[PDB]
Amino acid sequence: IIEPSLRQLAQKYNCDKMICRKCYARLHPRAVNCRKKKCGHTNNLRPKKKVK
Amino acid sequence: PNEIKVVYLRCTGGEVGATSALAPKIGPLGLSPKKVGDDIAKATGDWKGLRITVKLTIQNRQAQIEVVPSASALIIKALKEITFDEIVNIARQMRHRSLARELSGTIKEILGTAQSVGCNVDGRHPHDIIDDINSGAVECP
Amino acid sequence: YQTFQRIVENVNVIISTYGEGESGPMGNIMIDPVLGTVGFGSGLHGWAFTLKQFAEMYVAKFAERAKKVEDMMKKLWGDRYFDPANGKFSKSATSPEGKKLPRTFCQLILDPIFKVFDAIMNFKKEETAKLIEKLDIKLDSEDKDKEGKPLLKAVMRRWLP
Amino acid sequence: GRRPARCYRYCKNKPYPKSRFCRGVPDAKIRIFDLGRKKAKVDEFPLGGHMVSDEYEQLSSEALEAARICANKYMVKSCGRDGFHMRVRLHPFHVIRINKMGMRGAFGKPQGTVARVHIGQVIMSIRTKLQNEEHVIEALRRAKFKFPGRQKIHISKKWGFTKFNADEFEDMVAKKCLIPDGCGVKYVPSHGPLDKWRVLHS
Amino acid sequence: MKTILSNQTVDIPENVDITLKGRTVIVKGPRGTLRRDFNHINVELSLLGKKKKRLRVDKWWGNRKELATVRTICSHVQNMIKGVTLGFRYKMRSVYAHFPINVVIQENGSLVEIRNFLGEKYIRRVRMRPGVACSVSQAQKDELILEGNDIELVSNSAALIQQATTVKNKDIRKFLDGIYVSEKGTVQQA
Amino acid sequence: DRATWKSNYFLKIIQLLDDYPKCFIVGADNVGSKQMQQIRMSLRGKAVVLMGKNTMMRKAIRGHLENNPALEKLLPHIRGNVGFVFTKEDLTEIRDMLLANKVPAAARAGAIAPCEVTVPAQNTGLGPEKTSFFQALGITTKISRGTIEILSDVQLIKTGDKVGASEATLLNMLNISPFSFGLVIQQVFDNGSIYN
RNA sequence: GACCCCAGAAAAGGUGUUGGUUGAUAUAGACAGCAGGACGGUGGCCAUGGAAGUCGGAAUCCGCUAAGGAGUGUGUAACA
Ligand SMILES: [Mg+2]
Ligand SMILES: [Mg+2]
Ligand SMILES: [Mg+2]
Ligand SMILES: [Mg+2]
Ligand SMILES: [Zn+2]
Repeated sequence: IIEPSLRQLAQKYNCDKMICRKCYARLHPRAVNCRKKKCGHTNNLRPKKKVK
Repeated sequence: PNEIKVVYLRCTGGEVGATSALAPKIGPLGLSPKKVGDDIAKATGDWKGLRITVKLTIQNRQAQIEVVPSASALIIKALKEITFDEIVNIARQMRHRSLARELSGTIKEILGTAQSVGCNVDGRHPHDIIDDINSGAVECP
Repeated sequence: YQTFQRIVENVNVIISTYGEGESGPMGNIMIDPVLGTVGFGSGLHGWAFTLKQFAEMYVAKFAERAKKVEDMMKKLWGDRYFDPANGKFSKSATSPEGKKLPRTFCQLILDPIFKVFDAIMNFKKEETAKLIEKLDIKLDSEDKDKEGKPLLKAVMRRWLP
Repeated sequence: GRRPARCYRYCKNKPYPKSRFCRGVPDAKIRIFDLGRKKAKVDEFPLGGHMVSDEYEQLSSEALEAARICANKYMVKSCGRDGFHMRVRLHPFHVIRINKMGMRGAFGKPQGTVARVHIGQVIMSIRTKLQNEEHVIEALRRAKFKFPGRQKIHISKKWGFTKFNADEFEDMVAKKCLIPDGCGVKYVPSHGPLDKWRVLHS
Repeated sequence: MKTILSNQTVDIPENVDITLKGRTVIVKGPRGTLRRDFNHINVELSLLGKKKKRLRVDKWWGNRKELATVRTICSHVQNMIKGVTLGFRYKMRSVYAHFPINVVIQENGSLVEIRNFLGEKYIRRVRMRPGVACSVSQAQKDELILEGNDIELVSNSAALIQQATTVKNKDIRKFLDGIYVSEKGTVQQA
Repeated sequence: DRATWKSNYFLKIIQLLDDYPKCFIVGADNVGSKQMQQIRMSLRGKAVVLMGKNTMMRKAIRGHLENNPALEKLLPHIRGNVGFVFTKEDLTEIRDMLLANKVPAAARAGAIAPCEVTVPAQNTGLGPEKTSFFQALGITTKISRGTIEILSDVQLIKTGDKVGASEATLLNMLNISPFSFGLVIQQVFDNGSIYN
């Protein structure tokens, strides 16, 4: 029953992000390369899946 | 509201069907027609077109005048059973002529291109007509 | 008040769209707090109320008994506002000076309940004392010694069965 | 059922083709070497793209088949089923043996076929429309992952699969130094009988 | 490749006054003082005019790794300037699905008290950075106003509150509740 | 085709600006293409509306019109989203005819609202399934005659604020026209002259 | 990381930095940002339980145009 304006506010920090395909790292929505060296800064990124 | 205004459209025509028509889902909005109104709804919209025949219906208390918006592919498929050069011209005459048109060569081109699905005048697809538009290009006004 | 309005609106909208038997064969069926068809309370805490009891007691503190309380029944619900400093109702959303006032439902129904709940819940002993006599509720056994939520359990039940 | 390709990667065994001495050889995995429009004449496909392999290794027959399929799926999907012709320019002629389970009489029996490549040698060829160059490079780039070694993509200066350069191809065809038939062209030297010059050029 | 020189300049308003002690910038704006040393980098800092008061940094043979620090310093100095003329105010709302999040602001706005987060009995106490004061606003139903002069301290304290209310072992695409930064503005709105 | 198109626009602005001596400098505000589509048609009998990049205009009528000066006064005026309406008839008529051709624009989500609109207490006529929209904005509505009813007139949107996403769609269903605006003239031109 | 034999590594990746090749855009104002518009025939044809630009088979036009794909993705049962 969260009001939608605060609902979008929370999704900005919890849901709207990109995930590295090699190390599952949570990256900002505009990320093109993973920031972690454990995967070698791979560009294999995917959006975080929605609950819809 | 014009003593009734239940303007909604419907995408059936040709064969009456009635039950095969989507009218039961669209019936409650007017609350007038029901099954008897549906039967008279297809009566005038029986022929021309014999096809999808999308119509915009203006209400008449219980009756419903079935004026059909002259859709391009609707009239093209209705006429096609083929030159129809003058017939495509009259088909390009009665409809509203908005088209974001400027002249009569424009509408001859735009309506000419819409009928690519069902060819055009005898042995030529309706695109090589579009380039050299001179014959009757100003015959409507 | 908002969530109460949302629910009754949600109940009314679903009554009308499927209950096609509107004014006609059974008349108007939709529930309405002003009509008295909706009540508030909590079965766990054994206390409940509706707009009648508050309107009935406000007149008592204020045959013919029926007509006068149904008009105040109307005043309690809705967007009608009440000014405490003026000590009267008002349809304007703001006072003549410019002080916006609470609506009538929250002002004269919920405030005493909110005052009752907060006083007992926070163990403000003197406030419970002044409240019970201002509310004129009979004191039975086993509550003069037990405080807190069980006391709130008792005073609400006794005041509003 | 098949050993890793690393066991037969290197050309170290003195070419051993299927012959009257090497009998009982199983059939190679790759039987088709030309795909796409093998009938396009010479002109609609002037762009030729090659996969040259800069390593002296041998590629197996199943790898050649796998890369051919991989290039066919992409070229059909992107350029269309009729917009390209593919030619695998490698044939798995060398036969590799296996000594099945000690070292006495260790000469193995045939088990598969490989193709031996050199530093400069095309593995695959694609001819297509000119505007499909990016699609050809990508299709070759993907098929390169199916081979053990390192390979390069090269857009050849020659017209399609023809051995003559694309810039001068049109004008010798114009003056009839080349006549087109089939997928390629016929060179016409000016040193035959004169009657054959006059059935041409007329 | 080493550039001959990479430099850029920042303007200093009339009200705020900047003094230099080596690579240590001190700002004396109306809302207090801000001081920050930069001796971890090798640049030169200079005040240019006496009337327009321009602060200039140079790099003098840096590669692109340390060329990036020229505008990092100037951005920090601008943050110092804005922090002493307008201050930093980080409004942040508390969103909850079912359980209201009760925040109690203890002594002089330096300690905040997150009570009913997801209906747990554990009280979360987070201490604001020195020079950062948090408060409960009266304009909105539930949101924290933490103001200050240092953006690094104010934003870090806002991060302390946000990371304190983190849902564990649940689907965080649901259970979206917590306290998050809504807007980052200033004071005096000028 | 980029070089051809850019040159063609140079020819178009050249051979049309030679013909029409009267012009208005007109700004393209939040103006839909469909509603520009009809004004172009609506003025098609009287004038012609042409514009493009303001840099395109600036280089067009500064370097190729040394033959006919007095259009240099257009140079400091063609700024921002600006346009030319090229007319041959009297300026006053096409002025009010432009003002007469206004559009009842809807409310797009994210757009600012310079005008104030507030829904009164009337029977909307909408079915008993759209209550949840009035729930989202806090309007207390009980249904009468099988139709949604606004009990008391409630403020809808104030000037100079952001339209809510659920708010903007609500105005569409109510069919009530929100803030609406279209083509607006700024300056005028006739043989080296400027007015309001 | 650190020296023939030699005592340890591959395919494959990096928006970490350095050099190189090739191509392209850009005062007729690029790039990136912030802000507008992003239309009609046409809910284009055949498939349909409903497929309206976006599950698919094909076709790939016209007019207004500064420009707008008979559609890049999200989204819907379809819309929106
Ligand atoms: Mg093994
Ligand atoms: Mg050997
Ligand atoms: Mg910045
Ligand atoms: Mg779990
Ligand atoms: Zn990663």
